[PDB]
Amino acid sequence: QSARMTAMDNASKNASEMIDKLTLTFNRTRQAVITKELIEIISGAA
Amino acid sequence: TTGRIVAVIGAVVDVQFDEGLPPILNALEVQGRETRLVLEVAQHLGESTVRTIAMDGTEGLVRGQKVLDSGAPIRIPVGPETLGRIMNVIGEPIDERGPIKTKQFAAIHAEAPEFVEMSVEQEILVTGIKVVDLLAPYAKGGKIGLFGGAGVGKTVLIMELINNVAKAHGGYSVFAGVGERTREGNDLYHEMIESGVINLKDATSKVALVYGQMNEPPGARARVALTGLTVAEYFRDQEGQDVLLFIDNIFRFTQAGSEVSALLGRIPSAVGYQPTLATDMGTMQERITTTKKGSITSVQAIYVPADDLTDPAPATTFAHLDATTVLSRAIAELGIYPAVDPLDSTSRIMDPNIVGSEHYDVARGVQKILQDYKSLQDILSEEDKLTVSRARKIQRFLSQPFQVAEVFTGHLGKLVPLKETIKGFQQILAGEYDHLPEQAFYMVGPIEEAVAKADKLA
Amino acid sequence: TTGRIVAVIGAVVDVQFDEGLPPILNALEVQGRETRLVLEVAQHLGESTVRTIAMDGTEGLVRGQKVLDSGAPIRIPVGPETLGRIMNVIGEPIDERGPIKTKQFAAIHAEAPEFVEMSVEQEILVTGIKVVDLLAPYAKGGKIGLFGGAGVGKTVLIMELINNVAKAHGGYSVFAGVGERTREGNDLYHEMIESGVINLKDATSKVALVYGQMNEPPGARARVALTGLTVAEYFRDQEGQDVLLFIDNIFRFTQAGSEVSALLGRIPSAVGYQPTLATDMGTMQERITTTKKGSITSVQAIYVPADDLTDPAPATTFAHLDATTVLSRAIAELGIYPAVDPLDSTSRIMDPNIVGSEHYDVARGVQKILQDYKSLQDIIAILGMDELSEEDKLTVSRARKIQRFLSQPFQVAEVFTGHLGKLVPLKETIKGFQQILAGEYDHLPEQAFYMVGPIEEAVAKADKLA
Amino acid sequence: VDLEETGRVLSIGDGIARVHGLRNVQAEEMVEFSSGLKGMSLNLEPDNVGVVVFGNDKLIKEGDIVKRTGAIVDVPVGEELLGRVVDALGNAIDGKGPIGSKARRRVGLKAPGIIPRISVREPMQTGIKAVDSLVPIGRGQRELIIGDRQTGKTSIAIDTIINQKRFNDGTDEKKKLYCIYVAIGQKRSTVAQLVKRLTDADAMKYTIVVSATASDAAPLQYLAPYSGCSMGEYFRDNGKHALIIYDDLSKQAVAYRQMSLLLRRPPGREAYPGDVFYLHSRLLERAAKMNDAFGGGSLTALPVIETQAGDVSAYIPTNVISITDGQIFLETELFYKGIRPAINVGLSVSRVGSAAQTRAMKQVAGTMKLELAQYREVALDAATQQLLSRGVRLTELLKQGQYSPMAIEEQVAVIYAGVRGYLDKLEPSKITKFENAFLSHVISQHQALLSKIRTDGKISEESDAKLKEIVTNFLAGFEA
Repeated sequence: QSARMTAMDNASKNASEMIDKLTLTFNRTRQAVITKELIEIISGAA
Repeated sequence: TTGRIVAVIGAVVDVQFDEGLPPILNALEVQGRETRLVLEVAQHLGESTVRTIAMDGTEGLVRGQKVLDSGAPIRIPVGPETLGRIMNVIGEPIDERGPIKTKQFAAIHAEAPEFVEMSVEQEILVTGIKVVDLLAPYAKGGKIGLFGGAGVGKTVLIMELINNVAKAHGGYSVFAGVGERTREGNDLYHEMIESGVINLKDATSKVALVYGQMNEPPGARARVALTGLTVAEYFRDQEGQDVLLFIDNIFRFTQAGSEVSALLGRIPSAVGYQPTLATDMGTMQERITTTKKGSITSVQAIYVPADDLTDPAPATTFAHLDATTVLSRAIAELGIYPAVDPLDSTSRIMDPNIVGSEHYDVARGVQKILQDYKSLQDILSEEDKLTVSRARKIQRFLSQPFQVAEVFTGHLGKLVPLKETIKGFQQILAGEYDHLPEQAFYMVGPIEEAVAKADKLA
Repeated sequence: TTGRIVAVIGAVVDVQFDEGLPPILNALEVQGRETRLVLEVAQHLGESTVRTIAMDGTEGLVRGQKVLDSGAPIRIPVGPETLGRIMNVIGEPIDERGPIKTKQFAAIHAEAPEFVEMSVEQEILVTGIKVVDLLAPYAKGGKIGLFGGAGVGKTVLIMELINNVAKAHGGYSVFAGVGERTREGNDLYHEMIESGVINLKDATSKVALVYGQMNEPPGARARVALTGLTVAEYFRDQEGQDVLLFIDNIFRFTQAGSEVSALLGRIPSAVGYQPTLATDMGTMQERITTTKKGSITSVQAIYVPADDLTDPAPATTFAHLDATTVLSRAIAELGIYPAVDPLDSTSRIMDPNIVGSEHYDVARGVQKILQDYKSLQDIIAILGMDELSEEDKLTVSRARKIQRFLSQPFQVAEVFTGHLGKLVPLKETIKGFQQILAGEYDHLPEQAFYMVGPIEEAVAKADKLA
Repeated sequence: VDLEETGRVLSIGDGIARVHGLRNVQAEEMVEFSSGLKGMSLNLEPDNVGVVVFGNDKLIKEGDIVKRTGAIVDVPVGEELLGRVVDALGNAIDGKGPIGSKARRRVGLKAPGIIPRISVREPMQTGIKAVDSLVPIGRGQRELIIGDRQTGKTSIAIDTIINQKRFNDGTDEKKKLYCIYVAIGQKRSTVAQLVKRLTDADAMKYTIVVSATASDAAPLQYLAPYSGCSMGEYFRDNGKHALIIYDDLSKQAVAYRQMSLLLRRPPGREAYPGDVFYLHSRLLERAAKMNDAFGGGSLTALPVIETQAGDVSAYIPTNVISITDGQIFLETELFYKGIRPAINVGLSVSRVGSAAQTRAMKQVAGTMKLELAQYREVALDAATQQLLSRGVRLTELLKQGQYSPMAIEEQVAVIYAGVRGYLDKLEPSKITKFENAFLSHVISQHQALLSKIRTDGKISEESDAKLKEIVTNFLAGFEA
């Protein structure tokens, strides 16, 4: 019961750090997609 | 001199002048139209032609229609007579009360104060609100990001701020609705009348209203923050006041700038924003500051697109912010009002050097004990039990009855002086009132009322 | 005859000629400059006007300024007296040691060796670097590429290779600094004087230096690699000798091209690059090659923009290489140096018929265990190693030891590691990883395998711990 | 009328003025507008000149007269600028009157090549323990300060400036370090508060502040770093030593991106132009250490970059890392925990600074470097119990307040205690308190040892044995 309490505490912490890491990757990708689409539109118009 | 319209493409109008051309930013008046149509010069195209952005709709315009150069940028009424009134971006009354009879008018494009005019003095603008003053204090000349959507008591906080700054310091307020929903513009106006911050019968009004509504062209919504700024600048630079400026919404200021840039054919930057994103923001924000004459302090409601704090719009705005007020639904549902999250709201002037050593310690003590209470929520000893009951009494003493919510509730609203706030939370941390009950600390003003609430209810 | 400048924007200068128009690639000489300013003809625009690319700054140029046609492309000194010397893009001495009195000059534009000139010889070049020798060995006369994001270890690796290969090598070397740090050139030059591979008193120098660094405008950065190549081409062909060519950093060639392309008004390609990215790269890379006439062992450091290996610059570079060493920031941050990605570094000679079945089997065995460890990263990142089966725990423990045994102290990086540099014989590299895979050191702690040379050092290190 | 020396504005309204005439104007020549604004001749075309405007374009109209100055964009340089706050063009903005400078330098001058240089060898002392011990900076070096907003970036630069007072109060010009603080894109209030701080610390007298703030036109923000750099090169090339801070290059790049998109140049990553690397590369290359034949002077640079959420792998961050000679990385998580300065030791690097560290520091810091590298994986058996016990106390010695940068010998004394093992028996929570009590003791009592370490730049066996006794006898004296 102590070991499970321990391991799950650490797992929940690892999950937290992964959520942050993934959310950052998500948002960089989110911004990059918008920027890339716009650059293709601008290039076609010019 | 009189020019002629040579092009109309949506809210973009080109005008040819025979003699000297109107400089960029000059207001032009379109001749022969029912209401007033102002065109702001944006570019000199060459061949005696300027490109302008329209401040109202352009339907019905004919090529060759006469246009008058005013000789200056948009000029609006400035003075005491703006208080209690609603004007638009070009300074016209929109409250159907007649002309705004000021003895001065002022250009809405004005350079930010020069380096030599800067004040190095860091001063707390006392709001009289316990959550704000103690933990995330406002700085004179600073910018505060106001977070939270609706239903978290935003407008009541705004109205109490206006009420308190005028009552404590003697400084007036300016509200700029940038992309104001017309329905909500009406609601706010009538709520302000009910609270008493606007008085329609005498000259005691505490706010001047400037509205740039959503159904107005990009040019109007882009410039309305400047109009509000100009009204505020009068009270600072002519009357030596510490002025409050509300901007609701700063993102809609950015958005309108993006739309104007798009309409002028400027190539979009990252994420579709104007290439001038940072300078558009800077030339506006830098006018909000402490000078030798006084200060304009600004509370700016922040929308974060896609909940992405790294989005260019909020990222660029954050560079100019000195503090945050986070209004929370979780804090509201707990019955604590104002619904300000006491841990999420921060301030750059929360420093033992700027604010008192007594201010910093108590506030750090309140922060620690609220975080430690959340740590002990998961799970107590005699020391842990002592920290739990202290923190729960601190949660309640952060709540406050507002003067603005007096006719609605009946409960007497309170303005709490700074030192009364500090010593109130100081006497709870020391366990001096752990002898007394818990709910005696809920919805009171100065600590003397919490003692009396325990003296009466024993 | 004479031309007149009609337009200037950054590196791009338009010139109108009244009599006789210079062909594309000709070097033009701008009249009246304090230091030689060369314009290279890029296009004929029409109306007797050419579009050119400047080899130095264009500040101070005026419309109407006279320009002369040299009647040839940029020509540079080539031959034995380039050895020990430093030259710039246009073959000028930049070492304050006077004229480079070669007997011959060469144009910096030459056509690539033809298909008939190709050599199919594939012989291993042992580096003494464990990761490279084991998994993605270099070949003599082969094309080697070192891929890396900002700060991960490209230059340290190229410097270690100069330390490990050049001294064992019997021939000449050419180093081309392309869009990198000027102070890195100063370091290299003076270290070569100190060691004696450059001799200022005698004709015994074994290295020729060519530099066009990140202080230079883009025309210079785009052409300086060609200058370096031309110097090497001479030694390969007119001397039929084994040449080593080191380039730091070849990405800078393509980046410089992107800057000029923007000024030439081309419709841009993907990610804002020049539409000519691949052909420009091909015309340059195809000259960096061994031929039947002579050997060039080439090592090119390759910068990776925003760590993105799919960026058109690095992505197009891969197919120009016989061996690739791909560095990883994630690996560097774990403390593994050199920060080689063992599952993304390849070699054409990684073939049982070339390196022998033993070498091949151990290499593939190492890669299998590393890949098996990799595709458990998802579960490990969440729950840790303790949730895995005994089978998977065994593969994780060995893979982690292998990861560490792939790290190695470099003679060149002693200030940063704190350890004396190590060079490991190929047979010892094979044997060490063979023993780990066999489970011979399953009992030893992981840290024992970190930053050592041969496997015996990992044994000795573990003995001191327990 | 004089189409050779003068021109007329054809159009204006995208930060660029198109001007007819100016037939004799040079590429990159400064021109003067009727209104008094300055501009740079950027684009020489057959029928017009494209001019970048160093101010608000509201002040320029079609038909306005534009005049040649005959000079490639330049700025005043010299010692007259010390103690002054100037804009990007070098005009006084502090109301303190005329600046006497007679000489001028081109803002775009190319950095010295290979031969004029020599390896960095002289310490550029910050007075910040974490930096001077673990990330040492030499004179001539470029060292990036990088981190998220509000992580302590500017504070590193300010303490470094203030630190130089001890050398600048001397008479040996070779040991002195003249400072230049370039503010780009900042709030005017922030810069004002900055100069006030420098003035209070008596540091303003050897500092030049160049300021192009948030409300200044983008071309002024673009220019500011180059102008400041030229003011720095004055010292570099006069056989003296200057330090320049670019605060910050992220905002300069944003300003340049504005200019570039308005010029309709093709954008790439994050809509930045392809020459955004070169924008920073040509600038930072100019920080250099000169050989003795060139006077032996130096310019040291501390560029500042702001990251989003700790991401150093983004375009502009990686660009500048690929230019500078290492980085000091400030981390939000550390700053949040109260670790100040919030320097991530493991992620920070000095590529060339070890040769620019005193032997005295080289000694005690090399073993601290080792003892912290052995602590960054153990963070119980006795073998790892010592590695953890030492690492937490050493981490406590790396904490430091603002505005009191430390003498190198004072830094060597405090680090000496932790490395030799005079903090092991003391608890981690009381190390900070011990250090300040120990420092006042060595200053008041043992000036002879601190003076000797400072002069010799080394801890000899006599100095080591003498220092051994002092820390032992104070540790016994130190109670609570």
